[PDB]
Amino acid sequence: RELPRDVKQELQSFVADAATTLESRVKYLKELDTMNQRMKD
Amino acid sequence: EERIRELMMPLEVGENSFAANGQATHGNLFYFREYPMYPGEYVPAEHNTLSSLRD
Amino acid sequence: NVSYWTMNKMVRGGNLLVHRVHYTGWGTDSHLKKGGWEHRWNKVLQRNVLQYSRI
Amino acid sequence: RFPPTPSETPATQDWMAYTAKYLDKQFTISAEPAPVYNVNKLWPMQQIPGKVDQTPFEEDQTWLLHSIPVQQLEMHHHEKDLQDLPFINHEQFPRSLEWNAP
Amino acid sequence: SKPSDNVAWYDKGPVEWLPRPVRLTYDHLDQLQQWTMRATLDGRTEEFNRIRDLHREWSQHPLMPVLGDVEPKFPLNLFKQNHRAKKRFLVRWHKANTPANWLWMPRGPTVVTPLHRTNPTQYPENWKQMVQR
Amino acid sequence: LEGAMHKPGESGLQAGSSTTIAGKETWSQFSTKMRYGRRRIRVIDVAAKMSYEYQ
Amino acid sequence: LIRQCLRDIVPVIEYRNREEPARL
Amino acid sequence: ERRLRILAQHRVGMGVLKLDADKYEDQADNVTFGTTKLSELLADARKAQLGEEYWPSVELKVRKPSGQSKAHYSLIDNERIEKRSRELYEKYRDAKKRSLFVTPMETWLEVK
Amino acid sequence: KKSLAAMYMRPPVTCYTDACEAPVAMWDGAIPLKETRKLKNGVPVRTVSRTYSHPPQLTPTQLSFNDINSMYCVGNDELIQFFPEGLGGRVFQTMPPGHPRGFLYRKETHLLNLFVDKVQHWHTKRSVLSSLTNGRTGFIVDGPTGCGKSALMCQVVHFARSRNIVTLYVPDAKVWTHGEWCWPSTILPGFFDAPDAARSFLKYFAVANRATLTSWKLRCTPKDLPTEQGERQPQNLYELCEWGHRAVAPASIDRQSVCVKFLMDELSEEKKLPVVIVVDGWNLFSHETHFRYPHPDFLRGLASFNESSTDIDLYPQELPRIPASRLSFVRGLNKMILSGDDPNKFFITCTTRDFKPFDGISGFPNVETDRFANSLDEYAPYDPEKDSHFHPIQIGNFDEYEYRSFLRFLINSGELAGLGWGPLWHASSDFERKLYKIGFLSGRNPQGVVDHYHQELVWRYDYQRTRQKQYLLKRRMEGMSRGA
Amino acid sequence: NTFLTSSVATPPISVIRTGPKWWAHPERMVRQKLMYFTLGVDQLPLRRTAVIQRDLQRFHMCKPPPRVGDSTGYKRSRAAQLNTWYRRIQYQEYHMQHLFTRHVWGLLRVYPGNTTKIQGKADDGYVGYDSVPFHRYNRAPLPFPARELYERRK
Amino acid sequence: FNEFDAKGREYVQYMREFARFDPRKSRGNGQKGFPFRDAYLTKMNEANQKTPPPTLETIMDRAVREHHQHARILSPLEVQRDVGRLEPIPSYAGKINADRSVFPFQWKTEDWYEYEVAKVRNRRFVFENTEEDGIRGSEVTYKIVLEGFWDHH
Amino acid sequence: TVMGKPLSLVLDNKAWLMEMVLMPFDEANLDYRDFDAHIVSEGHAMPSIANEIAAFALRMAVANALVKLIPLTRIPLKKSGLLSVDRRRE
Amino acid sequence: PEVAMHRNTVGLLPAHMWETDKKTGKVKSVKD
Amino acid sequence: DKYRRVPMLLKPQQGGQQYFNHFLIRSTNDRLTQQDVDNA
Amino acid sequence: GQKSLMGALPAPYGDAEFFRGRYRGPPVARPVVSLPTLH
Amino acid sequence: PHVEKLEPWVRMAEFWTSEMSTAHYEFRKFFRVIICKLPFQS
Amino acid sequence: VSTGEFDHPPFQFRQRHTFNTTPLHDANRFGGRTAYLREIGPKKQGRRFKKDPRTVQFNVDVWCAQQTLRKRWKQRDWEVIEIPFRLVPREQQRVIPELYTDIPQMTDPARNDFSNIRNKVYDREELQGVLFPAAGAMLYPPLQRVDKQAMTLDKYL
Amino acid sequence: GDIYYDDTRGLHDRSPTWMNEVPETRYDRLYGVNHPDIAKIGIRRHLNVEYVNRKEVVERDAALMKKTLSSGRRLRHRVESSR
Amino acid sequence: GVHRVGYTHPSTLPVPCAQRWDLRLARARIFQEYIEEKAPGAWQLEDERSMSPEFKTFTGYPMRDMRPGYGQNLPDYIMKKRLPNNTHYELFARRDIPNEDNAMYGKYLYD
RNA sequence: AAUCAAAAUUUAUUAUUUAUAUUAAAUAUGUAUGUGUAGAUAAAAUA
Ligand SMILES: Nc1nc2c(ncn2[C@@H]2O[C@H](COP(=O)(O)OP(=O)(O)OP(=O)(O)O)[C@@H](O)[C@H]2O)c(=O)[nH]1
Ligand SMILES: [Mg+2]
Repeated sequence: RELPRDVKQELQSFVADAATTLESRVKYLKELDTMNQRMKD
Repeated sequence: EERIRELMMPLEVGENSFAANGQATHGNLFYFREYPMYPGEYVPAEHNTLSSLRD
Repeated sequence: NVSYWTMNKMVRGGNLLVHRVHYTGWGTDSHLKKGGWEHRWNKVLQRNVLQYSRI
Repeated sequence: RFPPTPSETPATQDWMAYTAKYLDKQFTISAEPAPVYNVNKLWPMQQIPGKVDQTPFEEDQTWLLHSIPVQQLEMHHHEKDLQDLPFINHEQFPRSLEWNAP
Repeated sequence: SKPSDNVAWYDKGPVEWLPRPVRLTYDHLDQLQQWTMRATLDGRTEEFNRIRDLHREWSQHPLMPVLGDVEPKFPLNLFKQNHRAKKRFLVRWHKANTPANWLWMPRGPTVVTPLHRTNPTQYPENWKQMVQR
Repeated sequence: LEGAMHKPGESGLQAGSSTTIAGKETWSQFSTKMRYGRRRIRVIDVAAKMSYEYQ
Repeated sequence: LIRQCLRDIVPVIEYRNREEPARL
Repeated sequence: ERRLRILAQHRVGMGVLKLDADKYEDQADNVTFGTTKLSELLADARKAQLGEEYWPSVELKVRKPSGQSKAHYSLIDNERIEKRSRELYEKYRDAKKRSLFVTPMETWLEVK
Repeated sequence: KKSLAAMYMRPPVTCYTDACEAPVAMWDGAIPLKETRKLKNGVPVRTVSRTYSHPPQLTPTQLSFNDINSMYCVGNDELIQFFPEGLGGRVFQTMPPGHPRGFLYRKETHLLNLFVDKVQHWHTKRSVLSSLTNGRTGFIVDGPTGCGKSALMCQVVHFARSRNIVTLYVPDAKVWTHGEWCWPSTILPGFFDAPDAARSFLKYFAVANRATLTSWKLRCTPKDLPTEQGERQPQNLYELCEWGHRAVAPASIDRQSVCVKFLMDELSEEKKLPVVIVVDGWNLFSHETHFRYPHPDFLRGLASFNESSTDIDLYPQELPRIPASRLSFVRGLNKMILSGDDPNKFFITCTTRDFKPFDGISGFPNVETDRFANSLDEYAPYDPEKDSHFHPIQIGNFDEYEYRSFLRFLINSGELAGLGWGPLWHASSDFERKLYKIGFLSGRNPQGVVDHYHQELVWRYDYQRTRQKQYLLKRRMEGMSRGA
Repeated sequence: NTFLTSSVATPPISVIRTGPKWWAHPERMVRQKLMYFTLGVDQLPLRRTAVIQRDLQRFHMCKPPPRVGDSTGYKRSRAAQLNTWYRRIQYQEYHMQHLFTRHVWGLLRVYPGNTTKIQGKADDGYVGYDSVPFHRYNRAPLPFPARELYERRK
Repeated sequence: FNEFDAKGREYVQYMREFARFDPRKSRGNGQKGFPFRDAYLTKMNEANQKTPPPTLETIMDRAVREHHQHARILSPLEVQRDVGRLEPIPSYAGKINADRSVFPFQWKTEDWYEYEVAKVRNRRFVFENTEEDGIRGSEVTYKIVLEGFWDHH
Repeated sequence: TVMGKPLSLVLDNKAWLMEMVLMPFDEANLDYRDFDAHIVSEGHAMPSIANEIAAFALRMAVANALVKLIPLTRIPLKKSGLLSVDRRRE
Repeated sequence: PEVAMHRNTVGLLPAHMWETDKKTGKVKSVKD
Repeated sequence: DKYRRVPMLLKPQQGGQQYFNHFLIRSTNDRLTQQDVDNA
Repeated sequence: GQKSLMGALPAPYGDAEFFRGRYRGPPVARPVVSLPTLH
Repeated sequence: PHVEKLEPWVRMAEFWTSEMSTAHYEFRKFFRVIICKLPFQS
Repeated sequence: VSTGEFDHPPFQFRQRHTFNTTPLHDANRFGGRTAYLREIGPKKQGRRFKKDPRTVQFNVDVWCAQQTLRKRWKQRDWEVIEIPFRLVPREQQRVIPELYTDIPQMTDPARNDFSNIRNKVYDREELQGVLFPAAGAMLYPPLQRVDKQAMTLDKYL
Repeated sequence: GDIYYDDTRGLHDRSPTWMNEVPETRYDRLYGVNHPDIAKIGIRRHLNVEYVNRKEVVERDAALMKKTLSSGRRLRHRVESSR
Repeated sequence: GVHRVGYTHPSTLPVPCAQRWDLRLARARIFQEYIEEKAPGAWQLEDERSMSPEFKTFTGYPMRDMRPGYGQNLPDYIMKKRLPNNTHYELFARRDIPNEDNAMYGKYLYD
């Protein structure tokens, strides 16, 4: 039997790396901003 | 005692008989040959092919 | 008898005749590969002093 | 040096001197038969004669419990001090390490 | 007093669980040989029977697990970069799994085994009672 | 199971050996009560560090 | 949960502060 | 030859007496000093031709007394030890009626 | 597959050796079972028997010339009766309480058995025994380490005590010389004693030879011995050893000295009863015991340490080492040896080479992994011709016959007693491969044979059973293809 | 025993993951067999551990082949079934070693390390001459000298 | 091909040197007079080695096959291992005598400790200009040690 | 014999190290008692070579000597991988 | 304290050159 | 780890080459024994 | 690999067993033990 | 005359290429000796 | 060949008493001789030498040399007596070179005695005419040597 | 062997060069030996005779040639896509 | 153990022979060998890293003396030490100049 | 393209740190989890 969903999400928030998550999310926001800027012209 | 032990060899996985060879993970890692490796080994030729070539 | 900076400038300038070797090995000296810095230290001691029967 | 050799107790050279002096006062043989020539206890060390000295020990507890100081500061050699350390191994002339002097 | 995870409670067996690393020397084996020699030549057989009882209790063949059973009941894949969390989880998970909680070792008296002798009279120390009758 | 509940006699960093459930808290409850209980600041020594105007 | 709130909002703050490009 | 080998311990090797003179900066003074030291060593080694009191002694590794010789160490003054031991037993059995333990210092071993 | 284990019946238990059988589910494939058909009340009579049987438990009288290089066994009750002292240094490593008590009957064992057989009536065969020993008082057995020295000493103690001969057995000489502590002799001036070894000896020799020591009348023994209230004065030699070893501390410390002195005095006067004296490790009784003499400042007396001209509290020093001839036990032994008025005591002894190794350099011994932690710290060479008054017998390693018989007994009687592979017989190789490999690894040295029999568990590079199971599985698959 | 210091407990999966280094070291596995052979005890879980790790070290340098894909999880679950079967026999020998050694140490009058339990003598963890002056988990002050688990006369 | 490889040519030369070794001919050679450590220290241990005869099982196993079976046991270098080829049966098959002083080399460690220090201390204890035959013997010896930065220079 | 000392004392009576030296005689179907061998150590001299990597080098040396003595011995000994050199350093 | 630390006696102190405390036993003053 | 420097003949370590000729001769002997069984 | 026609030629004189130096193919492997059945 | 081989003098240096990395360069020079043996002094 | 420890364990993180791991300064290591070099706590001249690798390696080299010396001196069952050239036996009437001077000299290759002269040890009982001329009472008894040709138990008689 | 007794020279006599250690046989070749965009003749041929700083000079030349070839193909794509 | 070192004159022996101690004294007269009085007989420790042939750093001469604290304050170390006259330090003092042209001539003379 | 001594650079004092080792009481109740810094590198499937 697998784990329930909420303890799995809280454990993924508890034990994962913070710096890699921060860098990937910030570069994802940057890529979305470049897409929006390319759409605006 | 080797003649008797040849017939009671646990060829299957059982209580005390464990594979542990990586046969589950890798599978068939040890080779085996049915031919004599020339010229290290010698098996005499069968008489049917000998008599056929003779005739 | 220079620093690391001056040695790098004289390597990059081409003034010296030095041979580059792998940075995790012991070069080429058999005593240095054998025992390290202390063994080449003792070998220089053995060449300089201990080969002579003193009088 | 590191062992300060103790005072010479009178009858402790062998078992017959100890037996005659302390244990059995009526022991006829005073000591073991000593030869007419010289016995060299320290071998092959040549020690100054007439001087009380100690032999190298045979048990582990006498080597361990003897008050011998350990190395604390930088060690020194009488010829390997011109060369600074094994990492600043100084060579005056680049002679070969297998150079035999004629 | 800085409480830690190395409590090692002495409750669920004759060995405390999460046990301390123990070490045998050959001096212990020579002392054991002399002790068994003195117990043999003195006639003492009670301690040998206690050792045989512990051997009959704790050394049966463990059962083959059913298909789908694994030893990582919990997924050990989520601890990727938190190494100390993985070590603390491992020591806590093996602290929970006491030797009373194996359940694949047939330890209890309800199981039978044809390998080991169960009665102390079956051992050859008393052979003159069962010689020929 | 063992260690699933928290006995109030046993400390939280250690693990109790008891298997019972009655009179024990779940670990989310222990986490909430440890977040609840820890409101205080340790008393600052005024005399240990002089003022910046004084220095 | 606090680490989850940080992983939610802290990329947005670090994007706005550090690596937001210039506009017009 | 024996006296020359003993007087020049490590300077003789493989049947060849070798002297490395390094004392002075010039090689002429070094060969002068080496010739002087060779002549001094030869003149000291030639004393074995004077008599047998200058012949160097052979160093024999003489063994300790064997177990056959050490077996006689128990029978040293045997009858005297037996005659002493009979009176020591009498002293012990008279001393056993006073205390529980009779020390050999209270029987034969004098301390003061 | 073919088990033949439910049909197997147990043969009737005659001795302790037959009772040492495991349940049939253990050794079913280790020792395989054969079927025979005899002719009784029908032409087929299916009798399932074992291929291997235990070696026969034999009295030393029943051992003969044809039993040379064979294996026999002794009962556990005979082991308790004949050996209350113990066994040799490594003899009991092959006898757990489940295992049979097996012994190999070598050629030298047969020679010493006939020698002890002639000792039992020595006054008729005195010239024969003089020609055997070449006029010496006895035999000293020497060889390399791990040979059959202490095993032969236990064998000749068995031979002597099975024929009702008064036997002195020192099972280990390192409890005397290399003992716990040394005490000066109470009534012997200038002599020393090992008190604990003497108490154990006076206990175990008395309970071993109580049958003949009770008939031993005290000839030269004082009758005014110190005796507590309720105790009887000794009139027998067994009563003398019971007065000696049975006491309360610390009165036993001087009681053992008086008892050893008067026991060695009473032994030296008997010229009609043969007394065999067996010592394991006579080479420790021929040189210095590891005790040293005390410093004379201990017995001199001190007022203070600052101004008394002493250094016992400042620096250690090695005093001259105490020889074995200054011990009262070895004093009585050498008194019986050197005095030629005793044509009655036969010293069938041996040496030990149990010492630690040293090969030019030596670091510190690792405390966890050290096979020589209980070994002797001696390092001294020994020559039995020059250092002993006995006739030397040289025992070497095993030849292939004795090694084959010993390894067959070890493997098959360990699997029969439920101490070997058992159900895991299919993982280890057969007996010919094991004999070849252990003969390589040990060089037929008997202690090396035992050590490599125990180290057979961790053999990594044996591929016999793997190829055999491959061939049998392939033969089964082609047989099923032939059946289809 | 001469190791009387305070120790650090390890999970049994980390011991067996060492393999040939410490857990199935052949010198260590031999002298565990001499303990069982002295007591007249069959070495069956130790022989079960050795036969497994003898074949486990034999193929441990081979690379596993890539699985292209299976419809059902049966050959993957069988490879995981035997894998957790081999851990439980080695868990039994890991308990059989710690059971008999603490039982022999009670017979040979051997004092164990700190916080180590011997079933006959010290039901609690025996502590002697710790750096901490009190008992670490019983919360009791330690007396001087250390606690004697056995009688005196050797 | 040649006869032997690089390490095989080295140890066949060491056997030719020890076959003609004479210690009085090692007068002033230096460390070139040291007579092949392996075979020399083996001879010094003959008081401990004492080459045994073949064992009673070996001489029985052979003599059964020699006499009762009429088929002599031949050495492993006499076995025609190649099926399909007859080998020219080399002459060293059974003629090499088994003596422990010759081979294999087992020595005392104290002699090996004394050999290895004596061989390095007597390195330059050599008399070059000897009154002798050719290339060894001379009257004067000149050695010109050339040094440069490259090995082909 | 390895460096003047017999094999039981060089490798400290360890069966799993001396079985690797026995193995080139085993794979060749040859008796070890019909051969004498002496192994000279040319690498780094240490007071003990009782480890598995030294025993691997010993096995390779004995197998190459058996190949040089009898040439047909190369047919099983190469198949067992005893003549094969791995390149693993520290 | 390496060799002969037990040989230090109570006559070795200059006890008259300081003033000690009677309750604790510590030196409370030093004389110039 | 990455055992790419290790040869392919060392990774399975296929030992036991002496037994194959014996197995083949035993197989031929069993075939002739089966031929003897089928005829009688 | 793919199915081809190699080896399908009639060998002259039928002496394909006496040539002992013939090509023996790639080395096949065999199980040392029969694994338990899946169902 | 004949030429005899002599071991080359090789001395390596361990220095920083920056605490970043360590460079290993070696000074080396090679030797050949020439042995002239004359049966007279000239 | 010896299997004792010679080198010191290197410097790393502070070890704990676990499986396959001993602390860096334990009483089991080197007979407890690391007690001089240990710090019990979990002045710079007394703290820096305990952490230097060359210092602790020199100290364990000194301790291993002491162990080698005491084991070489416990091997000695003899002593060196300076005997003149005339009264010495025939094997020592030659020119014996010094230690590490020449090839290790055989005793007598002509009389089939191939053994080192420096390891030769002579019995005390055979030199009583040389060592003790002044006693004249034969202080040591003659060594009884067994008759090798006598029919004894060793030769099945 | 000896030249006076040599006549048919034995080559490759199974002398194992893998027992002794000569592993550091690394060489640095110039970038773009068979590249169609890099010319065969050039002043970079003078880089073939340089020993002391050989590795760093070869790496710097390879990096510079990779950068100018990447910039050339980038300008090629931009100009051929802009028209 | 603790003993006194003995000496027998050749006039006292029944057969006279030259002893080893007066031979040592003659060698010390010839080669000017310092005889240390306080050298203990128990401290004969060989440099077993170099002297033993079964070690990696084997050189047949003892490269270091087994003595803890053999420092500069001891005068016997000062007597047997090599002086730094015409060592590599003299080459360093006369060669390591910031401009080599001020070592081959004077600059005024060349100009 | 128009200069000059930070730690070019050396030495010392109530004082500023981080480290160096020192360094202890306390069961009346309730209780106390990091990022990193390190050495050689020889286990592996909740996405
Ligand atoms: N049962 C039996 N075991 C034997 C026999 N011979 C040798 N052994 C075995 O060989 C081992 C050696 O026994 P010991 O006599 O003590 O060895 P040793 O020669 O005295 O060796 P050291 O004590 O070092 O001198 C013993 O553990 C026995 O198991 C024999 O004849 N019968
Ligand atoms: Mg013995």
